[PDB]
Amino acid sequence: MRRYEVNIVLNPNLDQSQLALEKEIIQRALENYGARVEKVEELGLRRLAYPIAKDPQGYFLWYQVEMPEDRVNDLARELRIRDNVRRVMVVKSQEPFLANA
Amino acid sequence: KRQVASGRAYIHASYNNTIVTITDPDGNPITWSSGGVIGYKGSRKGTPYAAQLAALDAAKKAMAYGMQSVDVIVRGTGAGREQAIRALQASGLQVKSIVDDTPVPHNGCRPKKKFRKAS
Amino acid sequence: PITKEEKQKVIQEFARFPGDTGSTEVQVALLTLRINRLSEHLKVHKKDHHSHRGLLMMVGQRRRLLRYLQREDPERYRALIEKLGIRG
Amino acid sequence: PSRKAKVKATLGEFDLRDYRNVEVLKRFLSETGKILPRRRTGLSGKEQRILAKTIKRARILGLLPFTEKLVRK
Amino acid sequence: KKYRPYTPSRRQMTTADFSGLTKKRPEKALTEALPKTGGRNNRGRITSRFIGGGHKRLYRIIDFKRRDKSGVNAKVAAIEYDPNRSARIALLHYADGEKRYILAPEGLTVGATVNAGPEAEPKLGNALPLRFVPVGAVVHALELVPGKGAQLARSAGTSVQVQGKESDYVIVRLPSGELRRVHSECYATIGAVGNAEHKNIVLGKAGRSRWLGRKPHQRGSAMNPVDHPHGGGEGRTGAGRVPVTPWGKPTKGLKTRRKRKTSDRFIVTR
RNA sequence: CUAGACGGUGGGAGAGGGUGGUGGAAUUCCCGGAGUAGCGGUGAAAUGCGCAGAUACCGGGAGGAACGCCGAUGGCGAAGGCAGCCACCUGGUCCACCCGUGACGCUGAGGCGCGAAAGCGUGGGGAGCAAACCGGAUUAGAUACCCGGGUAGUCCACGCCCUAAACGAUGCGCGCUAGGUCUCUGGCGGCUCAACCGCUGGGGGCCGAAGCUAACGCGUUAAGCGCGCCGCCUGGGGAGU
Repeated sequence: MRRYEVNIVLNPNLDQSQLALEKEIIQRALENYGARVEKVEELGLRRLAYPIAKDPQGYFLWYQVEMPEDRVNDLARELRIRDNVRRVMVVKSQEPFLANA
Repeated sequence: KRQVASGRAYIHASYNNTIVTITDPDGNPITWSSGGVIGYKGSRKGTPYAAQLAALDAAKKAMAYGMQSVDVIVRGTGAGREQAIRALQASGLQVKSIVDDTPVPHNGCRPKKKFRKAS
Repeated sequence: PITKEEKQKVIQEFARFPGDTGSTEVQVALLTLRINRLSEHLKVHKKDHHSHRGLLMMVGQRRRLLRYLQREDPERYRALIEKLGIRG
Repeated sequence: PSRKAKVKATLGEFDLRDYRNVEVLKRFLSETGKILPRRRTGLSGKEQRILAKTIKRARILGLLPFTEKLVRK
Repeated sequence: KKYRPYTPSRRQMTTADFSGLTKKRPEKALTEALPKTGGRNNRGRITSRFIGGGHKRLYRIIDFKRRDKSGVNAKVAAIEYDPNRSARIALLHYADGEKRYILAPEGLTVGATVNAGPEAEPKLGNALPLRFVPVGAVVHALELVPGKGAQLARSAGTSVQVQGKESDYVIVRLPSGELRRVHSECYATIGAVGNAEHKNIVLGKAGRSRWLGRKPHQRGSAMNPVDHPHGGGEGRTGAGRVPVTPWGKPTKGLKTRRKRKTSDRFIVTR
């Protein structure tokens, strides 16, 4: 396992209740997932660009962790499969690049 | 049944021919007009004269339900929008934007036999 | 990480004098030893020609040190042959 | 010959990766969707090689469409 | 010289041409029972269909999937080919009351888990409501019956992609009938086929199956002046787009209207 | 003994490759919608679709295949060949800090690999277009060039040939001989100039004394000076018989 970086998005139409439940399912993946956890910040809410899902609006979040390579091909699918999550991007972070800084 | 007066028009353009669209503030069209209506397509159409007599027919079934203010945008590359220009304020209408764009596949498909290489 | 991390064990175990940085014990071994995760590039990536020939430069060394260990000191010869066999 | 306004990398509080406080991805970016070649890119090209995907994420991520609008093409 | 595995496709030997059969199997003793059953070939004071109809009947037995569940924990281990068609048929397990043949994705050695429970396991599973289709891989257990659920019994295809989610609630494609969005509200077992192509895989010659299960046919044109026109020339056929008793050899369409296929359009085949 | 070859650290570069979800301007169309008389396409026209609602216009939909902008003297790349997000795996490549093994190597009809588009087969597949075939139409004549359709095909797996204005038409490798014009790229950092600068290396278009051809011209990536070895040519045709 190594340092990563994932971002998940889904159905914001539901109130904060049924909109932040999947987070729970991620918590179980933070401690009960072989290693442990890392850091976490939240974009909060930044409008996309063009309309999708028949709506130019939405709600957002973001994360960053470390997890077992094996459970990866199921960790993100775990929620991406349903009509909820529809876009995910896991990225082994470690030493990217900076705009001269 | 609208009588909104302040409407738009999904103007367009193409090589062989050209067809202007006149819709409402959100999309639903109305009818259609052109210059190549009467005998003017084979070799005749080779000139903007088609785009010329395009408003001299639309006004018939358009400037009837109270419409003297239309949005204006350029779409597609036509054989001669030049004449179509005469259909400007010269027909008692109105203008809006100077926008002039036209879609094109960034190689998204297979055009004709030739379409690449430089020099 | 791919540098000499794995090679660390090949220092107090499969090597010559304290600090063997380039003996047979730590030479062609790394090649075959790499095969473990090398053939792993065969699940898919079977078209990754930009790496398949990257091994063509070891086709020789793999069986280059021959007329030097069998034709003299059998030690550096059958040093670990009975651990990889010959001609598959 | 001739160019436009002086564009490059004055400030530096930003970053060609951080999204929480995006800036240059908007300001110094083209007023169109066209991936900055080298001229109008402002910077140059090296900070654009990978930059392309750094911002392209926005596309698939809905954060950005395809391109913008202009005039006279 | 391609698929998995052993096809007796003898490239011209001795009265045994390019065959094509079986695979692996743990080989089971023999089936414990086979409820109801009965037979085959003919029926209703008459006969019907003069194509195929050998000796060996039955063996197939029912395969009621999941009518209940609520909590089971199974395991899976053995397996056994059996129904009329070469298609294997799984072997299930549990320990509660009945067995019910169950389906079979791809083959397994000695392990698995199984749960058959709404939200259970990524791997092999069974019973669960229907909206559960993020990707929708190999099925091999589709079915149309509310309380019940079974359908297919063949090692051919068994893999359908699930559509979106709009009005009239319609989704899922089907084996070979292009574009026919079906209404849906049931289940299956979601799993592969095991030896896909293996379902119509060629045989050597003739005389060791067509009698031995089915029957000898490759005919046409009775040449029977009475109700069979085809037959009465120097050796040609001339005109007559007739099949038999003027049944229209060509398409001529057929069933339509119907319950369903009243909102299940697009069924055309190439 | 280390100049060569070889592996270590620390970083970086891209259209290198196999697999999996797909991002959207796409364009043929299925359907409803507004709902008129032509659309289309040539330098002049037409098979077609027209009075069944064609042309076009809003949406819901089926899909297959392609990947504009960046793109330019560009990069990857033995080479063929390759310019969408991310990931499992992986090839070749870069300097400084030398860590050491210590001649451990460059080539080589024969083979193994690659195997430009297309072409073979089994199953799949089908929007766009396309060999055969087929229309209006050139003209005397027109199985050309225009337009209009469409089958294998352009498409995934796997097994074939081994080919082309495949070209730096110049086989790999080493050392060497004025430089400059400019470009993608790594590194050490000069009164720490806060928009800089030198020095050093890999790839890449151009100019010239000189050497070289019979030239054009090669021109720092050498055809200038040699070498470690395989290749071919030896008057043309007929001849890849």
